[PDB]
Amino acid sequence: ANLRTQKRLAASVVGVGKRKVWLDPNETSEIAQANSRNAIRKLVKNGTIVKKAVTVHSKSRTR
Amino acid sequence: SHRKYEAPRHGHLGFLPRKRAASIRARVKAFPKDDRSKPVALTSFLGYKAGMTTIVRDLDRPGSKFHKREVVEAVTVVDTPPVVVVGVVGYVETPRGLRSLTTVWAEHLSDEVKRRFYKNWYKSKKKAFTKYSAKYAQDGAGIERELARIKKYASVVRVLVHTQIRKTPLAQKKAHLAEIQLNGGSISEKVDWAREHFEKTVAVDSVFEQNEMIDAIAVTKGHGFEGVTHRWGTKKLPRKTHRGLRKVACIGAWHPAHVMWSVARAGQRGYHSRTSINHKIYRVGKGDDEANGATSFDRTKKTITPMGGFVHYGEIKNDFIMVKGCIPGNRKRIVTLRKSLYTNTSRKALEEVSLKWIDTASKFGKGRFQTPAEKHAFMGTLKKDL
Amino acid sequence: LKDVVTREYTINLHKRLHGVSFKKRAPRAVKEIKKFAKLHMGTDDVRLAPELNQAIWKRGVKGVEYRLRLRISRKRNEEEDAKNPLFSYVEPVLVASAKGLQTVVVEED
Amino acid sequence: ARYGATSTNPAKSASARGSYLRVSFKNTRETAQAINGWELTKAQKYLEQVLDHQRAIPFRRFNSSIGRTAQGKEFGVTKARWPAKSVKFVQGLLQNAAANAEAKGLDATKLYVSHIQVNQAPKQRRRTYRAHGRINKYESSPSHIELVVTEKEEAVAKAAEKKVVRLTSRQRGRIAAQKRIAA
RNA sequence: GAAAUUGUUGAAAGGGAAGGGCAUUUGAUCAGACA
RNA sequence: CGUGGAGGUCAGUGACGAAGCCUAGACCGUAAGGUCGGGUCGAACGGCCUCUAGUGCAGAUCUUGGUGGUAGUAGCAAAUAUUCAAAUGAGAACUUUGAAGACUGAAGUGGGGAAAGGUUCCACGUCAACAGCAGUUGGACGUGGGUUAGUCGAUCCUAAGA
RNA sequence: GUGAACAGCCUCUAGUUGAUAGAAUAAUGUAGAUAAGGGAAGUCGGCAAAAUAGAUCCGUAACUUCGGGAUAAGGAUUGGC
Ligand SMILES: [Mg+2]
Ligand SMILES: [Mg+2]
Ligand SMILES: [Mg+2]
Ligand SMILES: [Mg+2]
Ligand SMILES: [Mg+2]
Ligand SMILES: [Mg+2]
Ligand SMILES: [Mg+2]
Ligand SMILES: [Mg+2]
Ligand SMILES: [Mg+2]
Ligand SMILES: [Mg+2]
Ligand SMILES: [Mg+2]
Ligand SMILES: [Mg+2]
Ligand SMILES: [Mg+2]
Ligand SMILES: [Mg+2]
Ligand SMILES: [Mg+2]
Ligand SMILES: [Mg+2]
Ligand SMILES: [Mg+2]
Ligand SMILES: [Mg+2]
Ligand SMILES: [Mg+2]
Ligand SMILES: [Mg+2]
Ligand SMILES: [Mg+2]
Ligand SMILES: [Mg+2]
Ligand SMILES: [Mg+2]
Ligand SMILES: [Mg+2]
Ligand SMILES: [Mg+2]
Ligand SMILES: [Mg+2]
Ligand SMILES: [Mg+2]
Ligand SMILES: [Mg+2]
Ligand SMILES: [Mg+2]
Ligand SMILES: [Mg+2]
Ligand SMILES: [Mg+2]
Ligand SMILES: [Mg+2]
Ligand SMILES: [Mg+2]
Ligand SMILES: [Mg+2]
Ligand SMILES: [Mg+2]
Ligand SMILES: [Mg+2]
Ligand SMILES: [Mg+2]
Ligand SMILES: [Mg+2]
Ligand SMILES: [Mg+2]
Ligand SMILES: [Mg+2]
Ligand SMILES: [Mg+2]
Ligand SMILES: [Mg+2]
Ligand SMILES: [Mg+2]
Ligand SMILES: [Mg+2]
Ligand SMILES: [Mg+2]
Ligand SMILES: [Mg+2]
Ligand SMILES: [Mg+2]
Ligand SMILES: [Mg+2]
Ligand SMILES: [Mg+2]
Ligand SMILES: [Mg+2]
Ligand SMILES: [Mg+2]
Ligand SMILES: [Mg+2]
Ligand SMILES: [Mg+2]
Ligand SMILES: [Mg+2]
Ligand SMILES: [Mg+2]
Ligand SMILES: [Mg+2]
Ligand SMILES: [Mg+2]
Ligand SMILES: [Mg+2]
Ligand SMILES: [Mg+2]
Ligand SMILES: [Mg+2]
Ligand SMILES: [Mg+2]
Ligand SMILES: [Mg+2]
Ligand SMILES: [Mg+2]
Ligand SMILES: [Mg+2]
Ligand SMILES: [Mg+2]
Ligand SMILES: [Mg+2]
Ligand SMILES: [Mg+2]
Ligand SMILES: [Mg+2]
Ligand SMILES: [Mg+2]
Ligand SMILES: [Mg+2]
Ligand SMILES: [Mg+2]
Ligand SMILES: [Mg+2]
Repeated sequence: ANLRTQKRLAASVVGVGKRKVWLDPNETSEIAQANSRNAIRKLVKNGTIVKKAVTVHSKSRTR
Repeated sequence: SHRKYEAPRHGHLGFLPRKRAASIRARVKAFPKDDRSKPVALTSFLGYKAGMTTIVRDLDRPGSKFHKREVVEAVTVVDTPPVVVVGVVGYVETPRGLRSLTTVWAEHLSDEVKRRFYKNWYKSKKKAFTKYSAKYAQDGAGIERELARIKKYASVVRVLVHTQIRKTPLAQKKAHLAEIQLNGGSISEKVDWAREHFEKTVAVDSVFEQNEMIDAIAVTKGHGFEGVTHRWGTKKLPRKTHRGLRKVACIGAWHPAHVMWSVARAGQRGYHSRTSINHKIYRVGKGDDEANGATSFDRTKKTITPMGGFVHYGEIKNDFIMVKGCIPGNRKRIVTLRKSLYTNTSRKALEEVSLKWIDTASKFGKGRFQTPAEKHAFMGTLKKDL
Repeated sequence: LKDVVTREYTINLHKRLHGVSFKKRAPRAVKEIKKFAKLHMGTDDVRLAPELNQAIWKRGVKGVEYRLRLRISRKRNEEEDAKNPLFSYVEPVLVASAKGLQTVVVEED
Repeated sequence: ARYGATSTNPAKSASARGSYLRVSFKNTRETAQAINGWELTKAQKYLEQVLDHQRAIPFRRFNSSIGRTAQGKEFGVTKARWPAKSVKFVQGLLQNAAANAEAKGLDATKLYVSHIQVNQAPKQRRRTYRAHGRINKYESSPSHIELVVTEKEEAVAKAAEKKVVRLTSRQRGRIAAQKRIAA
């Protein structure tokens, strides 16, 4: 099972580096089928791929 | 070409080879000359090295700047529960040297010694001496003629004794068995003594006394494979030298075209047999004696065991020999104390010491207190306590 | 035979990690534990919970806590029959501190 | 076929082969010899242990500057190793022999490995780059492995010749007498 | 389908090389000649 | 004495086995060598009188090819660092996904280009060799897909110079 | 962010987590550190190493092409609130 292509595709469709695309390990069958950008787009739409939050860099001590 | 500058060779060629000893129990190469006029006794004793502490005592040495003044002195303590006598072995003289011709054994043998006769106790059927033990049965006939034969022949007699290792904090559980020459009376009187002491027990006070000069036979601490610098006390080669500098620069001339037996080389260091002599007994302690560690001058009830107990050893709940200074071997090692081979007059030998104070604070750090009582005194109540 | 048990132990990681190189301490911990389970459950197969992993790496490679309170569970094995029918799962127990607990049995049902 | 020299009864043996195998010839030579003549079943359990590091393979030829282990005591040896890839190739061929043996219809309980022979398959070249611009051969030493399993059979009975005796006139006259004399 | 070189099997020897010469013991092997 | 080739001869040997090769089997010769048996083999070959020469190897730091001992030995130690689980697969230290621990720290291990390469890009399949452990992974192997301009370049102009 | 700073050191975005692996920690090494008292006695030679260092204030000789020599030398100070 090999989802790098989908993870790369995930990063581009969403607008975010691969360091922040989440490929749901339990939906691993459904994901592999997603060969196109349109297919990934649906998979993002319904939570099968999610954006993953930015690591905080807080300015509170700088303030 | 010729040295350049003369300097003494590094290290002693009388302690070669510098290999690992053939056993932990160093051998007694020699016993004291026999004087058959005196009573029968052992001429050596088995123990275990516990540890070290400090002593304070006045000094009796006319002429010395320290005559009649206190000195502080290091001492070792070896755990010394009674040894148990289970055999006699009788040697005869031959033009090929001393040869053993029989051994007579006790009827009953402690599991401890039996354990020594084995390499897998737990799995064994423990059948050792079970047929020998029978020999006693029939009136005695066969055991007798063996004692008898020792008496008829035999130029020297040794006993077979072993340690009561269970009376000791050690884990090691398998005891130590060894031959001690008997040096009291006539050959017959010797074996009689042995026979009488079968399964019977002997204590240090029956072989050592206060202020006696004794030797110690033991195997030296081990260190594994050692480069030439620390093993022979060779010069460190200069910092600038390539391919390393704890070395000998020249391993020999060009002829003899062979490395010679007399140059220093990397190799095993320690775990050697040594027979080190002239250790004065400063104390012969008794195990059933609180105020082991106490003195005429001290008086506090306390035993020699330091607070927290002898580091890496344990407690000392038996008789001990306390010997001035240090001794070959290390904490927990079997160790033979031996009667000296000569009658020293030394003045240093002959001095009759009398301890004033035995240190008894923790060796496990900067000990500030002799006893838990003293420690309570000085500190007061703690958040634990009453 | 088998047995199927769950107990909760505390393991002294400190004396086991003593000396170990800094880049090897959290990794040594993983191994050291595995070895600890096997010594208790007699079981070669030893699995560590992903949460137990986190517990261990919780302060980076060289910052492993001196004591971990674990729960070891000897379980039966299923599928494609392994060498041995038995295996241990290890997991972290959520405890205020891992200091002061002797070892206990967990009545399982 | 055409294996190496065997002395065995082909009707009661089965055989197996692998050729050109990327296992070390030296290593699997040593591991083939720890098996030679063994009861098939004792041998298979044996290799299994080797892999567990519980018994070792005694290195007796290709072994200078090998390590040492207590696990060679059993074979009177100080150098022994645990050649994993070798073991798994040999026990692979062993399994094959068994299967062939089962097909021939042979009592699987009498099976011992009667022939086991590795020698050298053609080498295989890669190259390493050395200092100062140079190249060196960097080469695989693969092996051919062959073994034969036979069923143990007891006895051998007797029979051979009869040694025809030849006595001179004086030799058969003393004999003629000896008995005419006594018994 | 030689040789170097290698695996197995069989036989033999081997106290810091091995191989060689004259000679015989021992073992293995073999030709001839007899009527 | 022995080899390649030539004239003559023995109406020579031979698929019912020529030649070659193997053989601590036999026999002739002081020797160069010659003869036979047995095994292997498969298409040609030899005695005698002569003719002829690219005609005989242990060496030439000889030529080319092959092979050893060295040796399962030196080694595979620079660039801080890895870990738990699941999934997949005959097979997982090394593939994918999730978790964790880190790193590069915008003078980047980020995002693009010039020279140079030339398909390495991308998909699917996929491990014999290759990636100095491995391999289910790959810049590898197999089969395919892919590079869209009135405005971006070239094209035009002139420079040293040709 | 600290700081004079495109320095070093930590971080966000993006990207990596690739460099055979396991077990031990003998000698001798490579690379990194420390040593009582003495202080160059070592050595061809202080080689190597150690010492010094930022900023503010004070103080600064010979000599000079009057521009320097000069951070000469020598001192004090420095956090938090
Ligand atoms: Mg002189
Ligand atoms: Mg020995
Ligand atoms: Mg006798
Ligand atoms: Mg050292
Ligand atoms: Mg010295
Ligand atoms: Mg010394
Ligand atoms: Mg020297
Ligand atoms: Mg140099
Ligand atoms: Mg101490
Ligand atoms: Mg350490
Ligand atoms: Mg073949
Ligand atoms: Mg060899
Ligand atoms: Mg060899
Ligand atoms: Mg070795
Ligand atoms: Mg080596
Ligand atoms: Mg050697
Ligand atoms: Mg050996
Ligand atoms: Mg190289
Ligand atoms: Mg180059
Ligand atoms: Mg007669
Ligand atoms: Mg062919
Ligand atoms: Mg022979
Ligand atoms: Mg001869
Ligand atoms: Mg001729
Ligand atoms: Mg010719
Ligand atoms: Mg020619
Ligand atoms: Mg031959
Ligand atoms: Mg003939
Ligand atoms: Mg023929
Ligand atoms: Mg032929
Ligand atoms: Mg043909
Ligand atoms: Mg002619
Ligand atoms: Mg020529
Ligand atoms: Mg020649
Ligand atoms: Mg030649
Ligand atoms: Mg030559
Ligand atoms: Mg010549
Ligand atoms: Mg040549
Ligand atoms: Mg060559
Ligand atoms: Mg190998
Ligand atoms: Mg190596
Ligand atoms: Mg190297
Ligand atoms: Mg890895
Ligand atoms: Mg970080
Ligand atoms: Mg960082
Ligand atoms: Mg920077
Ligand atoms: Mg990179
Ligand atoms: Mg690009
Ligand atoms: Mg290119
Ligand atoms: Mg690609
Ligand atoms: Mg492959
Ligand atoms: Mg490649
Ligand atoms: Mg590889
Ligand atoms: Mg491979
Ligand atoms: Mg292609
Ligand atoms: Mg293509
Ligand atoms: Mg334009
Ligand atoms: Mg145009
Ligand atoms: Mg990149
Ligand atoms: Mg490398
Ligand atoms: Mg390693
Ligand atoms: Mg100093
Ligand atoms: Mg000074
Ligand atoms: Mg000087
Ligand atoms: Mg000076
Ligand atoms: Mg000097
Ligand atoms: Mg000079
Ligand atoms: Mg000088
Ligand atoms: Mg310098
Ligand atoms: Mg300093
Ligand atoms: Mg100046
Ligand atoms: Mg202030």
